[PDB]
Amino acid sequence: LSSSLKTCYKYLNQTSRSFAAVIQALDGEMRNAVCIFYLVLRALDTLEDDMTISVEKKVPLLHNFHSFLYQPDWRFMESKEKDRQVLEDFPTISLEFRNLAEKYQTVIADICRRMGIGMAEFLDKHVTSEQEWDKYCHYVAGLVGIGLSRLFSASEFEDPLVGEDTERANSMGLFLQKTNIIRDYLEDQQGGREFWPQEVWSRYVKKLGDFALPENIDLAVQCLNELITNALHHIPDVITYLSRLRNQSVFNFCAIPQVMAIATLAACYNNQQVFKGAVLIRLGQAVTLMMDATNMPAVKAIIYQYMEEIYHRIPDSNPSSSKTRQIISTIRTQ
Amino acid sequence: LSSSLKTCYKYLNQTSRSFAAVIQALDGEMRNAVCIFYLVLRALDTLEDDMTISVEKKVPLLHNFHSFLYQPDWRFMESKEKDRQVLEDFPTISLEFRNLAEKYQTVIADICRRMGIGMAEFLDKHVTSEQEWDKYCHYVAGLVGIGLSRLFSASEFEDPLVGEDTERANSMGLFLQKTNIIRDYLEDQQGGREFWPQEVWSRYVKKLGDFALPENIDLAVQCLNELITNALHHIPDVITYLSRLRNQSVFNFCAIPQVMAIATLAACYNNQQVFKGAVLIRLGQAVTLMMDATNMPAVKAIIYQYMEEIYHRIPDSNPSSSKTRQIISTIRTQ
Amino acid sequence: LSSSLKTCYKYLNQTSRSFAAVIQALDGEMRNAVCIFYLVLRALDTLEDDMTISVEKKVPLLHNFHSFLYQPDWRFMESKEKDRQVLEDFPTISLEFRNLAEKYQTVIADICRRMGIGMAEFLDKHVTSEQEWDKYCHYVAGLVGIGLSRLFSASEFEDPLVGEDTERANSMGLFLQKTNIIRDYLEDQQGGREFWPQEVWSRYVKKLGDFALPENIDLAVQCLNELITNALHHIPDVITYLSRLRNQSVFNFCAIPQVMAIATLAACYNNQQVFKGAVLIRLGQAVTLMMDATNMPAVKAIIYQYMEEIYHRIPDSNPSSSKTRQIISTIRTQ
Amino acid sequence: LSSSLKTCYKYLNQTSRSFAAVIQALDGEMRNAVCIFYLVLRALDTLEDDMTISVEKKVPLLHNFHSFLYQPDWRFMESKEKDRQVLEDFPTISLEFRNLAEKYQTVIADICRRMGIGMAEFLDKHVTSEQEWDKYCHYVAGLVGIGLSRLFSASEFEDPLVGEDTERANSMGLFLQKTNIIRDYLEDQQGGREFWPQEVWSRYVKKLGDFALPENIDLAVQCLNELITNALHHIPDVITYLSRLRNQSVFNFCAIPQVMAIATLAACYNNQQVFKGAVLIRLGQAVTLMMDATNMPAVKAIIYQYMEEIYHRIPDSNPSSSKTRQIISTIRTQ
Amino acid sequence: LSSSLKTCYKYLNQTSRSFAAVIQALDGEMRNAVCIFYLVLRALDTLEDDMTISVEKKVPLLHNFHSFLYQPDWRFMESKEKDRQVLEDFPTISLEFRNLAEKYQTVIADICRRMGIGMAEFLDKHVTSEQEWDKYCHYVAGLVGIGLSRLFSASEFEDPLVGEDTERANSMGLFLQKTNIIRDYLEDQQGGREFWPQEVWSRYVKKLGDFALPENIDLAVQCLNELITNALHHIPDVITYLSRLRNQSVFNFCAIPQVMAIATLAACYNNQQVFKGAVLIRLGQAVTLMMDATNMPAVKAIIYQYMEEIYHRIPDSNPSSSKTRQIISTIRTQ
Amino acid sequence: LSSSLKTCYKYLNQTSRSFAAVIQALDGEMRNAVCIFYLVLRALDTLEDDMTISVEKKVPLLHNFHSFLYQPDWRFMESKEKDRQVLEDFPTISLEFRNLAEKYQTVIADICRRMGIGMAEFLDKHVTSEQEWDKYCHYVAGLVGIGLSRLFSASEFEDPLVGEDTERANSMGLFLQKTNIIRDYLEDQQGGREFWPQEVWSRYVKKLGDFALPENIDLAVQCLNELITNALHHIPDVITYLSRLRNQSVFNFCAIPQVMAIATLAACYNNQQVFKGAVLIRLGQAVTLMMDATNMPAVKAIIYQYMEEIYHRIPDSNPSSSKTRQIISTIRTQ
Ligand SMILES: CCCCCCCCCCCCCCC[n+]1ccn(CC(P(=O)([O-])O)P(=O)(O)O)c1
Repeated sequence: LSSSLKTCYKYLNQTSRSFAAVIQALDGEMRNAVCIFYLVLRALDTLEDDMTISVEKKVPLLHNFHSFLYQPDWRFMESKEKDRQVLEDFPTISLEFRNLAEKYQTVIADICRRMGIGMAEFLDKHVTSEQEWDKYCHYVAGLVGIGLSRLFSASEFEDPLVGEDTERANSMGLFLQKTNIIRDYLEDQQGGREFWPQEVWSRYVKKLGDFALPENIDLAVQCLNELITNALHHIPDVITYLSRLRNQSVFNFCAIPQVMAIATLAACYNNQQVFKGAVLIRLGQAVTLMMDATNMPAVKAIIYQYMEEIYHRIPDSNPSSSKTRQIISTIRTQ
Repeated sequence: LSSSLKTCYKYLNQTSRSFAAVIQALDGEMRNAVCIFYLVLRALDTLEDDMTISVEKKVPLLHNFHSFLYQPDWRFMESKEKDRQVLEDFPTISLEFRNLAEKYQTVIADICRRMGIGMAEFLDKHVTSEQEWDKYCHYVAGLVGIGLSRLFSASEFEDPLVGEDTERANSMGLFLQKTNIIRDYLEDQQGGREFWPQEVWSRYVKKLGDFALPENIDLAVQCLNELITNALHHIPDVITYLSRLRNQSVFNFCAIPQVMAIATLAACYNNQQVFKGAVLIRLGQAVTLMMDATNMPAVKAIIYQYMEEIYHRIPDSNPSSSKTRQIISTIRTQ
Repeated sequence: LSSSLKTCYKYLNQTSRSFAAVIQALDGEMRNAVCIFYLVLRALDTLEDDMTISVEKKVPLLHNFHSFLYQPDWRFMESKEKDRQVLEDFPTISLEFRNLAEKYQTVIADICRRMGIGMAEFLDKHVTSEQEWDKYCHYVAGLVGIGLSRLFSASEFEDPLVGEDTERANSMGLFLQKTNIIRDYLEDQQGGREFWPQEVWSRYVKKLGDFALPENIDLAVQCLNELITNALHHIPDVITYLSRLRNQSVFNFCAIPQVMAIATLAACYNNQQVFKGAVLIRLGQAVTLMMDATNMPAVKAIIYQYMEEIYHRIPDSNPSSSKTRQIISTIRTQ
Repeated sequence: LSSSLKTCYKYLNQTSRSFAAVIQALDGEMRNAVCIFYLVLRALDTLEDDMTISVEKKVPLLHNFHSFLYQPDWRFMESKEKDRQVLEDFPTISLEFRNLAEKYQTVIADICRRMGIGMAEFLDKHVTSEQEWDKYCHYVAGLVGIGLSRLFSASEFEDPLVGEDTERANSMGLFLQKTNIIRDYLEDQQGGREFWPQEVWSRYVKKLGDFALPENIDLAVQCLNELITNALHHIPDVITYLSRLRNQSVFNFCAIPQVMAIATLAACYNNQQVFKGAVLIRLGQAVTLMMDATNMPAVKAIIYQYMEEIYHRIPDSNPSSSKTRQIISTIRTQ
Repeated sequence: LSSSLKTCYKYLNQTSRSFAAVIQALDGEMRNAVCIFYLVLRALDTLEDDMTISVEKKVPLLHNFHSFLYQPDWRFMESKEKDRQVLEDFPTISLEFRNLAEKYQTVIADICRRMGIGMAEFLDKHVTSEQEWDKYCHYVAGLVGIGLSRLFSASEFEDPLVGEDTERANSMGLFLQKTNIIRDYLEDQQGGREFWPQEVWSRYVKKLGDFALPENIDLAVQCLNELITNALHHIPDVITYLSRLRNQSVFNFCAIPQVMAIATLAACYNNQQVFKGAVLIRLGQAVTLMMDATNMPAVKAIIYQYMEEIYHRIPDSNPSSSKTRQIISTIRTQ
Repeated sequence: LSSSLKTCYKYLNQTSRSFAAVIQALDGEMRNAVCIFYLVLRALDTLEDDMTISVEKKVPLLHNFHSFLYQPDWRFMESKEKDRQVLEDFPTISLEFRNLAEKYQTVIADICRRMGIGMAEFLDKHVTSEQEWDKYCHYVAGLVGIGLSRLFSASEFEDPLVGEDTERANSMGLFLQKTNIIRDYLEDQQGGREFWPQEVWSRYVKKLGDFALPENIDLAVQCLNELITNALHHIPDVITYLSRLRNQSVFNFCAIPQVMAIATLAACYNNQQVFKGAVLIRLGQAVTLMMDATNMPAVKAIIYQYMEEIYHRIPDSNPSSSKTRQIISTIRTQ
């Protein structure tokens, strides 16, 4: 019941409007491990996002972030971002980090190290090919899924096979990040950041920003549907990853965010609203409301319902119509 | 791998308004077995329903349908029903049927044979007695529950007792079938098919179509309550059946349809809209919304809530009022 | 089987709108045991409630109620309350009480005895201190939690610890009761009933009724918030209690009311609507929408989420602001 | 049940003294899949062994054997080997192969195609280098390990990783094959078959048959120990492979053979009786006789005790003594 | 620790040749329940066995044995059997029986009653048709299986489905009983007791005692193999019954005896020794003596192995050979 | 990987005839922790036993042994014992010890400290009372069980209760040490050492060494039986301890030696061989022959059968006859 740990859960709730609850619901040692992992990841992400920090100053910070975890007094006072508090009071967070069992520390520091290098690499450039999209998503989210999987296994609450399957753990992260990148197009435009793959949107317009102009709305939706179709390809891996889980607290923690991401894609599919503001992630059909997302068979059913939601709205004229039906067919059939 | 299996799942979603998701969520071997079972039954159902097929031409098709499963090139191209695609492209479906392990084919083929016999038997006669209504329901639904039960046991996902207790399995089908027949009175009136037992409505009117007349509305609702009261007698068997299930995916699959059926009966009870149009399923109490139908105790609770919802709505002036309380009381006291 | 037992379940459904279904869903012997316990408490409640019964007659009735359970012919025919049926036909209920395994009777009678004495003590007084608030809530709710817990442990469907930790079981009762009391301020005002602790509301207004006056709305809300903060202190115990349960039917029974209570407090916090009418229970958002209260990890998540709903609304000007943050912060870190 | 499948199990029992029982004990789908896989591999092996078949007829037979699985009428009547029954009645076996799920079919056919290629390649030569020894074992045993692993994963009874980690699957086969080869030195000599690596035995004598001549025993045993030391290098992979298994029926199936092999290498190590007759696989040690190979920890314990048994009888004078100690040191230290 | 209970365990060990250990290994309350259930059955059987008792005197005893359990001072002193101590000191046994939970007492008392009735029924008549052989075994062993099954369920260490499946529990018993009878032809000979079905042996010789004559050895062995073939038909039910079990202590208790029975039938098939004195229980193979009978897959492999020992030694010239192969084939393929 | 860690396991295998394999099969960090713990204990043991070390020089070594763990270059070169290279190359061991986590280091050092003190104490005296026999066993074995139990709990592979209940953990050690002391009477004697309690043997002979004399064989066996009977009293604690373990690798590690000790007692009971040569463990029985020692119920069964092996061999005239029967009865009854 330390004051520093108290402060960490206070920061967790300040920064994680929607993950805090499921994290705090994790069994035993996973609870603190994941909470701290989230805080350090949040601090690292804040550094990356801060555009008042020059690239030459930022690179060292991203590269060396993992080592600060072991520097009791290290902190950063120049952030202007909204979640700067975890940076300004990082010693409180790093202290609890050093309080975690060594097995968790090793995993957390390793992920931070690798993520730092990955974030620095993409600072100067924009994502070009879809292969580079996967790479960038791997760095900022896939590594998180891998790190979490190792924490689950290290804790013994999940089978060691969970932490060992880096491929599907990576896909878990890729699906959430691609979804968020899809949904946040407009929010990111006004932020001066570009995440949509250039080799994909350049086939529709000259400037990614063009998707924001009312006269390019049809071309925007086509590209939107193409990127969503791309993201849906990770669902098989997601289902496979979730099917392996055996601990209920872990299952809830992993399954819920994925289903919310799926609901989000279904809501954004062929939706002009994506380019005019926030998308109305609305209700589902009477089968989704007779079963929640806390057991695998139910999670599958919920996922399939969302898939038919997209399937039924696929325009024949859409350049990606066949591939969209294809991946959904694959998900349905398995 | 199989592009034909994908087509089958495509058909499953085109023909199943709400079962596709839970069927696709079934564990291992049961997934394909139930998908294909559903499809052949749909094709058979389509033949029965087609009124452009004279009775003389139709009987041999119903009788030999179970054998067509082994005729690679067999198909039917003269149907005008909306699900005619499963008949026209039946070879794709029967191919996947022949790919199922033989122990599943045996079960499916047997139900198809027995169902053909029964459907043919009822082509030239309406349903008269209540015992005849059970007879018909057994033929088109009861056997499906028995078939599914034998598949569950043969797959070893459920206890051998599940497939052996043909009575409880039959009841699962009877409950759903009667519920739909009750609900679709009006829709069947325009289609020109009568399912409500003659011995029951013949005491309220001279022509089953009379309930359509807004002047006999009160007489209609009375008959409605009597049949609903009839259906409620299957519930104790449904509870017994569901309480023996141990596989979560099977449980979700079996429970949800039963719960949806019960909600429907509650919505239709002493409801006049049944004869004027679409009956809107009304939400449940605060407790039911707190739980989904995925664990036995929760399913019991949801079922009891729907019972009490019908109970405090029983008019003393209803000729069945006494019988309704009786069965509902028997359901409550176990 | 017996007509008296069904009569009991008929009464349960008439007098127990909120617990009937979950009680009937309980495993084995707990079913009848809790059904009867609820019926006898219902009768006791009805007597205490009935204002046409003189204090002279009521005191002896409350003190000796537990003994009526042993007198085969005892009944009361002078109640003017809606649920009087349980008093007039008490013989039927007492008969079933005597048919319960002796161990269950020991618990029900002991609770009725102590509850009667507690209710009699509060006939000629309102609630003064917060200490008297706990005392009162223990008499009408805490003891119920303790009795139920002892029944669970007696049935062996739960471990002995459940029935042994009376403090935690008591806390389950206090949380629900304080929540209802906070919620029903206005209704209880239009009923001449006072439950808000005078030692608390007197620090805001001269009379409790004043809170119903528009010019006092601000003081009323401050008081509302202080009491709510008081209620939140029982949450650690609620969590400890629920986390020890192992039976699904018992878990559904215990968890749902708690979640609904937390939701209520979340919706009532800093809400002026409490003093103008009945407050609309806000809906859970994001994670809470994808999970039901049927497994412990999910319930924790639901609870933590509603806690943040309150935390996000705490205005710095509120006099209890710091205390509200503190207890919540404690709930999060445990 | 089908008569052909019953016939397949009849052949399984005829051709597999040991494996038959553990194969029949495999859960669900793996039962028939492994039974059929074993039989076709038996038929292929029977053709590869038949020396009466002119290589002008043999190579195409081994190369195309995989294609015969799809030819209903194919069979081979010109064999005099003892298991010629599976060749003469191949249609019965291939029929059942075509009855297995497609996902198993592709695995079996693919392995048979590749094994066929490899067997034909080694028909005109003996093993030269140790690298050719691994290649040879890969073709006749390694591929079987890889095939079964793909069947285990496809059945979902084992993790996706079991099927993917082909290196480990390969090692399972290499270890059993090398073991049998080392142990069957004489039987091969009194048969005209040369399997021991040439580049290895040549450094000891001029002709492999020389190890049979009593005056070369000192060199024979020396060569024996080198080969054994070579095989021990697979044990680390065997432990890793076995450690991933989670299905008891599969574990029994996979573990038992490995333990018997390891025990064999223990009995043959530095034992000149290998060149005189048949070696007697004694019994476990004080501890090995207290545990069976049905759980991973026990299997590890058993493996270690055998390793230590070899470590003890290691001559300081033996040329491979240093290596033999190194490999064992690595195995016992993880 | 009760001294009467200690005495009961002293008797259990005295009256139990091979199963006292596994009974004492049973978890929790099953421990004493089964120990006492075995002692009372022991007494009940010792009564029927005693010939110094008249038929008209024995009948009432057997009929009321179940009632003696509730008569503290009841005891039989005129018996001169091997285990007469359980009769002379029955009060000690009944006392402990009366200390068992009522749920266990009901089961045990019920079985004794039904058993007593059945036993008396065969006091004057022999075993004629196999139909009657099953009726007999059902009374003296079959019912014991049902009893044990209900105790497992009542204790809750095993799923209620275990006690529910009376048919496979009955088979468990018939298999052991038929086995022992087959094995004890000689002992039952020097006792004047005939158990082999009349219709079966009479069809070989006119005097069932003939088989004790060297001149009818071949006539004998034939009848032997025929009866053994008869018993083998129970293996599918034994396998199915054992497969349902989930408790380890229950599994060891149920499986060990079944395996020993199978090993006995194996040793007795086509064996003259059966008519010359007790038979030896030969060795098995490594792929079993490397795994105890403590996990279902291992039990299956062990069973399948014994099935082969029978099959390999079936004489073409035996009148039942085809049927023997038939049932073994069915066991192998299922 | 670690050269020093490999050398460590090399010594573990040289100095541990019966623990190396089960130790190397321990999960996660228990593997190295236990390895090191066993190595340091072996070193401490090698010092106590070396008689080339004057008592005045031994006490300091024993008392400060625990401190040598933190002295990188401490070692011993004057030992003449066989396991002496664990002291000469002790820094290698101390190095790995310091590589372990603190929680593990804390435990080992604590036990090494407490053990050194105890050993030092019995350097001049011999065991007099049975009470001193326990104390002695406590210092050389009981503490080992406690240390190991605390290591299991710290690693968290087992619950806290394992390390807390020092009593049961102590018994585990006493049963093993007493069993070894009983078994090794002779070589201990031919080595000039005395461990049998004088208050027990002095009732039989004038000098413990007299049991080596042929003429005292009968008296030696009587004493042997009295000591064995004493050891048997720890069996209840052994079963309790084992029945609380939850990790398979931990269970195997703990159960195998105990079952080995029990078998040893059963073989030494009333056996003159104990005073002449070596006692060959006459294996278990045919019921426990189908059971290994890797699951609790089987372990119980194996233990109960060995108890009966002893029970049936108890001589009526043996002075401890009653005591032996008494404790065996207690074990049967629980
Ligand atoms: C086993 C499943 C694992 C899924 C892992 C998905 C990882 C997705 C990237 C997470 C990177 C760590 C957090 C970096 C800071 N960050 C940015 C956004 N967020 C999410 C927060 P938000 O943007 O909404 O303020 P919230 O939705 O949790 O409240 C957190």
